[PDB]
This record gives sequence, structure tokens and C-alpha cells, in this order.
Amino acid sequence: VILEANKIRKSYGNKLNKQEVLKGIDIHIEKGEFVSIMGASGSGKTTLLNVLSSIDQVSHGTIHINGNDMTAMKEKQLAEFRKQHLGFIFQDYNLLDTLTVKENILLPLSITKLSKKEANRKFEEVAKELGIYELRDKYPNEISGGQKQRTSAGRAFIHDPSIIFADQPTGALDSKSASDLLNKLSQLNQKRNATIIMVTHDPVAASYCGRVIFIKDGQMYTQLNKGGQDRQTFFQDIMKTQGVL
Amino acid sequence: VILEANKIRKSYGNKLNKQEVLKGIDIHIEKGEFVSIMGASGSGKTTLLNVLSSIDQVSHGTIHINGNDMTAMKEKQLAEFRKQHLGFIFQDYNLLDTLTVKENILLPLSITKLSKKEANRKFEEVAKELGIYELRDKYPNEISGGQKQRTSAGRAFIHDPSIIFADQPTGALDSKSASDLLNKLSQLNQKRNATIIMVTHDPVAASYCGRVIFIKDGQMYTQLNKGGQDRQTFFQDIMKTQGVL
Amino acid sequence: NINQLILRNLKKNLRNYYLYVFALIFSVALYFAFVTLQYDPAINEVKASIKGAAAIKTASILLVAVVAIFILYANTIFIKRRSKEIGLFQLIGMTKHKIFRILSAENVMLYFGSLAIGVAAGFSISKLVLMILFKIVDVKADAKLHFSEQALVQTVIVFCGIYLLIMIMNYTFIKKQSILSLFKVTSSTEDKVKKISFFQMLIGALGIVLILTGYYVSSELFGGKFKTINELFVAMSFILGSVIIGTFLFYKGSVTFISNIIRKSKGGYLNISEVLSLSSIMFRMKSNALLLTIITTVSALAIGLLSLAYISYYSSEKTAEQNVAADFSFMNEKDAKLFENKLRESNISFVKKATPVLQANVDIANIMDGTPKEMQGDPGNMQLAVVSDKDVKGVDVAAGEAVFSGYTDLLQKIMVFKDSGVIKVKSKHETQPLKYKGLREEFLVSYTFTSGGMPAVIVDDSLFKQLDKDKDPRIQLAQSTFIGVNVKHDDQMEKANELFQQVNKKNEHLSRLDTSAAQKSLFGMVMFIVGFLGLTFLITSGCILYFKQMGESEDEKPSYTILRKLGFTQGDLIKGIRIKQMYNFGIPLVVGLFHSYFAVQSGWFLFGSEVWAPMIMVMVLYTALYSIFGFLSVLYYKKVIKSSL
Ligand SMILES: CC(C)=CCC/C(C)=C/CC/C(C)=C/CC/C(C)=C/CC/C(C)=C/CC/C(C)=C\CC/C(C)=C\CC/C(C)=C/CC/C(C)=C/COP(=O)(O)O[C@@H]1OC[C@H](N)[C@H](O)[C@H]1O
Ligand SMILES: Nc1ncnc2c1ncn2[C@@H]1O[C@H](COP(=O)(O)OP(=O)(O)OP(=O)(O)O)[C@@H](O)[C@H]1O
Ligand SMILES: Nc1ncnc2c1ncn2[C@@H]1O[C@H](COP(=O)(O)OP(=O)(O)OP(=O)(O)O)[C@@H](O)[C@H]1O
Repeated sequence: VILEANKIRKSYGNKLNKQEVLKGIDIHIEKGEFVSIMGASGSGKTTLLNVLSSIDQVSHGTIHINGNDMTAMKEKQLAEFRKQHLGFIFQDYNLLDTLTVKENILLPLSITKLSKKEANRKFEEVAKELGIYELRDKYPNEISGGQKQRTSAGRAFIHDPSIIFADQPTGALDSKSASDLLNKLSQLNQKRNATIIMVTHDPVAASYCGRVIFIKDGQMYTQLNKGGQDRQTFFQDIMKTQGVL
Repeated sequence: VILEANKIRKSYGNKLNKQEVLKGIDIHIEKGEFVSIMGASGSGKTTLLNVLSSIDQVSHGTIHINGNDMTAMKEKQLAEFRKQHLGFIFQDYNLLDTLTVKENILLPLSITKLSKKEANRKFEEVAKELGIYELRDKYPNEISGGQKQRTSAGRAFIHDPSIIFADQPTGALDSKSASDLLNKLSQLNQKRNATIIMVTHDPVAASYCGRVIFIKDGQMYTQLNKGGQDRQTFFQDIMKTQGVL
Repeated sequence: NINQLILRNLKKNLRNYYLYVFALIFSVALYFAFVTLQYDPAINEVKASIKGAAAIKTASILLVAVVAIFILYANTIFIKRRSKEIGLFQLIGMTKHKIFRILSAENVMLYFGSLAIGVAAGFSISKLVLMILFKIVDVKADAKLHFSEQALVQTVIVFCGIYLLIMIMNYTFIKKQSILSLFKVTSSTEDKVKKISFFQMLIGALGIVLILTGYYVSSELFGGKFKTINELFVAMSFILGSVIIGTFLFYKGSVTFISNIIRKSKGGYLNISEVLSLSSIMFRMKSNALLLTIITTVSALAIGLLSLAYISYYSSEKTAEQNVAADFSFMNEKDAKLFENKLRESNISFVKKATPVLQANVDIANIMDGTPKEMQGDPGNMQLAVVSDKDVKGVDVAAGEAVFSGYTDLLQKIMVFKDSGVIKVKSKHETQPLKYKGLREEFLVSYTFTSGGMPAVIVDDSLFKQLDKDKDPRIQLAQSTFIGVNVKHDDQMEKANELFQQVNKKNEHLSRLDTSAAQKSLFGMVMFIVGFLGLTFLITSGCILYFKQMGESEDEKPSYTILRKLGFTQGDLIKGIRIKQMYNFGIPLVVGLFHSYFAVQSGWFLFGSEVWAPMIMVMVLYTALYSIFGFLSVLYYKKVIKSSL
């Protein structure tokens, strides 16, 4: 196993009102598993991803990733670990307004030793893999509303991550582009061992997955397994379970 | 009829590097209609909404609203038209970070001559059958990604408009909230006669409409008129047409 | 019900509204202080004249222009900061006219409140600076600053005329915008060329040429073709306009060229050491091409005025020491005997030295590098003083050699001395030639024996053995003696001076402290006005440097919470801002130092008699203060970064 969670707890407050968004979530994600989380529209999902990674803090609970535990971990080794792995795809389209598309894509690759020609060739391959080409010299103001999503998605596939955290990858894309992105994610999971965690609302996107987790009011409610089944039967099961909820 | 366009053309550029996003679009909406536009991801949809309204200027062509033309129109009557009609929803969720939900929804009521009680009652009703009512003392920065969408959509029905322009209303909502919003829009379409224009990518959401127009590379491409058919048959027809394209 | 909404927005957007009233406060606090200095009965003596009145005619327009430009820039930033409520209101249904009226009403309220507040701030600063100058510098000016009544009218008229320009700018900004461009103007780039654009190099070249021609015209201002009071004013205006225009054209056309040639030569890889140092200045180059100019001008003015004041003070002290050539000087021997006898019971020892002087005339025409137009006496008949070699404990000249003494820096501007040559000594019936060796660094005789001011000469004792024997009695004084009194390290020198005053009933003997007091008192207004103005400009420079820091720190806060999310440590973001701080604090300082150096050098020899000693000493302290301010700025950015996430 890679990610281990045990009685997690989160609370947003200002010392006067302490509202609860997560109450006892337990997950046991294993290596090379395409786990997906979905359900509701007001419960804690992006907060669950934030606390699951190191981008935020926790109130009560322990999380284990690759053996070691984040209890006494400082803000230096944590940042180094977040830099070396854990590619991210945010929801609010976290781009930089003072840079270009190419610079935004190539920035995380510029840490250790990479050379100009290799970086250029890699960006070329990734860019015409997704579809954001001829937009290598345009600021993220003159660009459309879905090409920003494609750029943010492509930023996290360039530095060879070990874990990928997704947050509604198919939010502003049609059927074809969403299918292409999901197929690329599945290929990356299959050919090379790299766990992918994706949160989405459309059942079609969750059909490509291997497991689906339903969350309701910060609790574990039902858990499918797919397994030796075809895509159509799994999709019908997802639709029926969503209709029940 | 209400809208009457003739060879709309728009160009983004600075007289040296000029592109083309619209080439000869003709729309003939009639009073009391529910029209939807869908297709592609880099084509012209948000620009189409911005140009059919009175926010962006047409490079070539004329558009007539309620008989009199509008592209060559004085400022006073145009402002009166804005005040007494229209109402627009932004994809970027254009809210004010220095206010909270209540004022950000009540802003259109700050010019008309109404008392302190009627405006509050109207806001309370809209929040009651919109879903977001406990979010009244929270700024639009500590709020989730779908409740912001609900706030932006709700700041369009509070002054009883006659034309509602929607731009991807169901993009960050689950099935239940999307169904609620669509049936509310349909109810406002039937009781109070008001044309509605909406652009979306989900076939399920677009099945509620009465007509769909497919746009490919800024050109017209087929038109499903629905007619006397059930919802399921219309959904199947839309899915087949999308699959062909 | 718009007013409640605007107040509600104000209750949360308090940071932007606190960076406008601050500028509106200290601009008035500067202008009113300058005006109340200008209107003062004690300055009428400095008024009229020929050169004095021309300065007032140009300062009165320079300060007005500077204040107007700064206020207009601050207002433009204030309007562009929001630029979102305007678009939202336009969408809601308001016309442009209603928005203009609302903005104008709010601006009237804020601006007049700030004008009322600011006047009470300038008075306190003026009185505090006056207290400093009169207390911890110990000068005598006998001048006082009163509240007066013309100053208020002068302030109010100008600051009510500025409101018309502000309203015009706001109205034209509102008119020349679309309902959509307002939404994305807060996050839109200003570098609109994105090319090489060799035209910017031409603009920089014109800026440099204008600066150089301004310098050259300034080099030939005093002592030339300018005599009438209507001629100096024009030259001063031309110089002070050319320098500023040249600096502004130099900054705008040079950064946008070397900042494009760097990025275009990279292709775009941009590791995290340039994303925080080059991208930011490329984003905001056009709005920083006007603030840097103001910073350079105010810094140059402060440095120049302080340098001139210190030149006056140091030159007064040095000349007072110079005219006596010793601690105490005496004319006759008997009074010196009285003074020494009085000191004998005072338990204070004295170093009495006797040096005979032989006043004789020599020829130094050949060694002079000047022109015969500067007569300063007959070209072959300088009157000098001659002393032997044994009287000097520092040097021992050889036979057939002549060495001069004295430095008096101002003298090396009219009499210019060449290298070693030959000096002709003419006597009664003989001619002994001598050849020059060097110029010493000390004075050996008082001002009585130096005639017009030329120093003395030291010759070997062998030649003196017959020069004193000859002793042509035609230009000799009453007696040839330079009995002087020397004392030890710092002690009760005031007691000795009081004894000296009580000794000389006819006060016919020279003193050091009395001459120092007289020289300091004779230049009181001249050394007070420049000090006052320099201190006020220094305070304004500090405030304007502090304002930009907070403005730019708040402008780009959201970018620190994105990079820190991807994984970059807080110890690596601070390594990319040091470059920006070094650039921002290294360009204006160097340009201001150059301006001050070419400004002081063309205006000395009216305030004192020494330049290279105090001018170097006054710039070092300013550089140290400026570096301290930069270090504090870096520390503040570190504190800001730590709390980004
Ligand atoms: C006049 C006055 C009240 C104060 C002087 C200072 C002042 C506020 C002047 C107003 C004007 C101001 C504000 C000047 C700025 C100065 C500087 C340093 C700017 C740096 C920034 C900068 C941007 C510099 C770039 C420009 C360049 C390179 C050069 C410009 C050269 C310039 C124009 C002036 C500098 C030299 C001076 C100071 C001469 C003052 C002359 C003066 C009448 C002094 C009175 O001396 P005074 O002893 O009275 O003279 C006796 O008067 C009775 C007897 N009959 C004779 O006339 C006489 O021997
Ligand atoms: N400000 C701009 N300047 C220049 N080109 C622009 C600008 N904004 C958009 N474009 C380009 O013009 C076209 C208009 O894109 P548009 O926003 O209409 O796309 P869309 O398919 O409606 O968006 P989405 O599906 O992402 O919501 C695109 O090719 C886009 O890249
Ligand atoms: N910074 C915050 N401070 C306080 N409350 C917050 C904050 N962010 C979110 N909340 C609230 O706490 C809950 C957490 O919502 P969350 O962001 O996890 O939603 P979500 O699953 O991403 O929703 P969706 O995708 O439907 O918009 C919500 O009720 C939200 O209103």
C-alpha cells in the first residue's frame, strides 16, 4: 500500500463557530490503483484532497505515505517531497498571469539538471499530445476557458510524477477531449506504475476508473470494486447507485 | 421574433495579427423559446453570447432586438435597456471579493425604488428555492466551487428579467442541483414569458431545451427542432447527432 | 442605496484607501513648509540682489510641477486598482455620468479632508527641523518661522487648481474604456511590444544626449554671459528641465530593451530565480519609468543641499584656522611676554616658536598656467615672504632649490601652478635664481605677512645667510616676527581664550575662536536655508521610498501562494527577490550620485573654499542610510513571504 489514512478529521473555524466537514474518513489506496471519489456537492472533497496531500494541515488523525509519517515533519522536507512527486491538477485553474503557457508548463521541470534541447523536445511531445499547440506564446488572459484546463492538466505530466492528484479534470471539456484526457491518464497508470486519484461528478469519467468511492456528509457510504467486469456493466451500476442516492 | 442577426463577424487582434472566430452566424429566436448552443471546445460560444448581448461590438453586420437596432444605438436608451431587461451569467464567476453573498445578490436592486423589506423578502425567496440560504455572512473566498456558481446564477432572477443569458450553468454541480436549476429555469420560461439562451456541453442538461444549434468553426451546422417528441427520444437524437459529429 | 454599498466596500478595502491619503498628506506637508520658508521677513535681505532672486523664481515652479506629477500618478494608480466596480455598475444599468458624479463626490470629500489634515503636518515638521538646526548644529541666523496668512492662500489656490486636472484624468479614463476591458485590466500586461524594437535604443540615446548637454550648460553658469536677473532664471529653468526629461527618457527606453534582449535569447525556460526578478519588472515597466525619476530627483536634491551646507561649515572652520596660522598669534613681543607670564601661573605650558620673515618680491610668471587677464597684481611683481630652513621641523631643502607652502584649494582655480621650473628672485643689486621643487600642505605665516593671500617660500639656510644680511628695506613691515602660541590636546581652551581677550586691551592680536565665530555668523542665512531645504527633502525622499515598498508588496501577494504550493521552499523564494531589490536600489542611487556630483561642482566657490574634503564625506553617510533602508526592505519581504500560505 502507499496511502494509509486512520480517523482523519478537519474543521474550519475562527474560534467562534467550528463547523465540521470531514468525520472519520479511512482509505487504503494501493499501488497502481485508479481510485475515484464522487458524491454530493457540499461535502468535503477538495478539502479531502488537500488534507490527504501536504498542501494543508489536519486536526485529528494520522496519514502514512511510503512508510514514513507526517507528524513531526517540518515545512522544508515536506516542500521538498511535494516538489519531487505529487503532481497536482487544481480546480480554480491555478496559472500564473505574469508568464506564458510554455513557461507555465516547463517551470516544474527546471529543478535538477535538465538541458534546453531535452526540455524543448519534451514540451513539444506533451503539447501536441494534448492539443495546446500554437498557444505557446499567449498569456493566460488571451486564451479560452477550456484551454486553461488543458494547460493545467498538461503541467503535471511533464516531470514524471509518482502520484497524481486530480480535481475534476473534465470540467469544461466536451466528450472527445475528456475521452482523450482520460485515455492518457489510464495509459500513464497502466504502462508505468503510478497511482492516480481523481474526483469528478460525471459518471462517464468514473467509468474508466477501477474503484469508485461515494462520500456523503463526511462519511464512507458504499464502495464499489468493479473487478472482472466490462465498462458498460460498471457504468450502469454507477448510474443505478447514484439514482439510489 | 426578438433577435435578428445578419452575417455577424468578430475578430480578435490589433490590426496586424487578426484572427477569425465568427463567420456568418444567423439566429432567429422568437418570443418564448428555450434555445441551446453546443459544440467543440475552441470554437466561438462565449464570444457569441458576448456579441449577441450589448457587451461587445460587432465588426460587421447588424443585430436587432425588439425591433429597433442596437449596434448603432445611443447610450441612454441602451442603459435603460440594460436596467429594465437582460441579465447575464459569467463562466468565470465574476463576483466581488469585498462583499458577501447578500449584497452581491442584491446589487441589481440598489438602483430601483424599493424599501428595505421587499428586497430582503425577494432575496430570502431566491435563496430559499435556490439552495444557498445558510451562506449569507460568508465572503465569496471561503466558499466552495459550486456554491459560487449558484450565487452567480441567482444574481440574475432577482429583478424579474425578460431575457436571461446563461453561460454553462451546470459545470460544477451534481445531478440533483443541475436538475433543480434546469426545472427552475423551465418554470420561469413558461409562467412569465421570457426567452432563455444557454450554452452547455452535457447532453442531459441540454435535453430540457426545445431546440439545439451546433456550431463548428464559427459556422452553422444542422438544427434539431425537437417538436412533439418525448424527452428520452430527444436525448437519443442529440446523442446520435453528437456521435456523428 | 449606493452609499451604503460604497461604505460597506470601504470597510473591507482599507489598504488601498490608506495609500492615497498618505500621499495627499505628505505632498501638502512639503509644499506648505517650502512656502512658509519663502514668506518670512528675515529673508528680504537675501531677496532682490541679482543671483538670489532668480532661485526663487525657478524653485516656485519646480516644486509645483513635482507635486502635481506625483499626485496625478498616485490618483491614476488608485483608480486603476479597483476598475471592477465600475464595470459591474455599468453592467447593472448605471450610465457613465452617474459613475463620474459618484467618483467626483467621493474624491472631493477625501481630497479636501486630506488637504485640511496636511497643513497641520507641515507646520510640525518645519518647527522640528528648525529646532534641530538651532540646537544640535549651533548656528546663528536670528530667523523665526511664523504661521503667516499668505501661505494658506498660496497652498489652497494651487491644490484647488490641481483638482481640475485630477477630474479631467478620471473623466477621460471613464470615457475611454469598454464594459469588458475593465474586468481584466487588473491582470493585463503593459509591455505591448514583445520585440526588440531598436527605437527604444534611439530614445535612450536622446535621453543621454539631453542629460549631457544639461551638464555642459550647467558647467558654465556662473562667471559667464549671464548677468541680468532675467538671464539666470532662463538658464536655471533650461538646465533643471533638460536633466529631468533626459532621465525620464533614459529610463523608459533602456529597460524595455535590455529586458527584451535577455528574455528573447532564452527561448523560455525560466527556472525559479528569474520568475520573481525579470517577469515582475517586465509586467510593470511602464508604471515604474516615472516613479524612479521622482526618486532620483529628490535624492539628488537632498544630497546637493546637504553637501553645500557642509561645504559652507567646513570651509568657514578651515579658513578661521588658516587666517591665524597657529592657535594664538601676536603682533609685538611685549604682549606675548604678558600672555606667557599669565599662563605661567595657569599651570598650562606653551610652545613658543620664533620665525623671522624677509618680505621680498619674486617672479613666478613662467610657472603660472593661467592667463594675463587675471592680473591679481603686476605679472612680474608678486609680493612674497621668505623664511629660512631651520625654522621648519618637517623638511630640509637643499641648496639651489625653492619650495612653496600652503594649499588653499580655491587658489588652484585662478593662479594655476605648473611643474618644476625656475623662479627669479630680484634684490637690490643682485640676481639669485632658484628652481621650484614642490608645494607643501601647511601655512607658516599669518595673513598680515601673506599680502594678498599667496603663501610663503622656504629656502636653504645657506642662501638665507646672505639674504637676511642684504635685507632690502623698501617693502618691509614694522617688524619681522611670527611669535605664536601652541597648546596640547583638548583642554580648557576657552579659559586660555578668555585670558587672551583680557590681555589685549586694544584687541590688536589675532585669535582662533573669535575668527571662527565671526565667519560662522557672517554666513548664517546662507548655511541655514540650504540645511532646512535639504532636511525637508530628505524626509520626503524617505517617505516616498517607504510608500512604494508597501504598494508593490501588496500588489503581487497572490503569486507567492501559488509557487509555494507546487513545492518551492520559503528559503528559495527569498533568493529571487534580492536581485529585484538590488536593481531597484542600485539604479537610482548611482544616477542621483552622478547628478549631485555635477551639480555641486558648478556651484561652489560661492559658499566656501573647500570641496573634495566635505563632498566625499557627505555622500558616504547617505549611501550607508540608503543601504540600511534596502536591507530593511528585504527583511520586510521575507516576513511577507513567510505568511503567504
Ligand atoms: C539662493 C538660495 C536661497 C539657496 C540656494 C539653493 C537653492 C534652494 C537654489 C534654488 C534652485 C535649485 C533648487 C537648484 C538645484 C540645486 C541642486 C544641487 C540640485 C540637484 C538636483 C538636480 C536635479 C540637479 C541637476 C541639474 C544640475 C546638474 C545643475 C543645476 C545647477 C543649479 C541650477 C544650481 C546649483 C548651484 C546653486 C545651488 C546655486 C545657488 C546660487 C545662489 C544665488 C546662492 C546665493 O549665495 P550668496 O552667498 O547669497 O551669493 C552672493 O549673493 C550676494 C552677492 N552680491 C553675490 O550675488 C553672491 O556672491
Ligand atoms: N482576448 C483574446 N484575444 C485573442 N484571442 C482570444 C481572446 N480570447 C479568446 N481568444 C481566442 O479566440 C477563440 C474564442 O474562444 P472562446 O472563448 O469563444 O471559446 P469557447 O469554446 O466558447 O470556450 P470554452 O469551451 O472553453 O468555454 C479561441 O480560439 C480563443 O483562443
Ligand atoms: N476556506 C473556507 N472557510 C470556511 N468554510 C469553507 C472554506 N472552504 C470551504 N468551506 C465550506 O466547507 C465545505 C467544504 O466544501 P468543499 O470546498 O470541500 O466542496 P466541494 O466538494 O469542492 O464542492 P463543489 O465541487 O460542489 O463546489 C462547504 O460547505 C464550504 O462552503
